[PDB]
Amino acid sequence: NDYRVAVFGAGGVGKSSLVLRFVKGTFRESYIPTVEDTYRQVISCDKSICTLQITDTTGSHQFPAMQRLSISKGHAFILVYSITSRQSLEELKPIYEQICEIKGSIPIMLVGNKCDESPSREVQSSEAEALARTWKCAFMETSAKLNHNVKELFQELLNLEKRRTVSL
Ligand SMILES: Nc1nc2c(ncn2[C@@H]2O[C@H](COP(=O)(O)OP(=O)(O)O)[C@@H](O)[C@H]2O)c(=O)[nH]1
Ligand SMILES: [Mg+2]
Repeated sequence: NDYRVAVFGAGGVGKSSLVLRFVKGTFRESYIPTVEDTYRQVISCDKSICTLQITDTTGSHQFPAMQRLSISKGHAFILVYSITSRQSLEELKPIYEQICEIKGSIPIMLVGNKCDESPSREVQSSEAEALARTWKCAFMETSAKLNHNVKELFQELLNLEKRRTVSL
């Protein structure tokens, strides 16, 4: 019916911004906290058309049940951190663990956002690449602000899907 992608990460890393750049083409400098939003986009699925549903989650820890349900229903996951915050990278570890616990063949992308702020970088790409290796997932850096690697993010994620032929 649909192909479901969920986006996780700490508050302020750019989850909403990556999703909005991809789906709507827009960017805002203002921070607007999210509870849980979803967006649909028409994509190709096998020799037919379906929707991609993207779930933009919260970085609040106050909704653990909601977060577990979002993991359960997702087909593919994007784990976002900010290259300017080592703490935001560390905060993805428990999320990765919950995906493994609940899912027990799953596209997963580790994404270092805000790569336009390389001068204030705290997480070197080499370190995030090492983590992605241990997690056996893909890695890339993005900038929602610059529209750097935003289309590529979703293209690469759907290309990792081998249980279904999904593309943009
Ligand atoms: N410099 C820069 N700022 C960004 C980027 N992506 C998001 N932001 C900003 O970071 C703040 C949090 O973005 P938001 O999308 O709401 O993050 P979320 O809390 O993870 O959903 C906002 O002020 C955005 O303008 C980016 O790629 N570069
Ligand atoms: Mg948000």
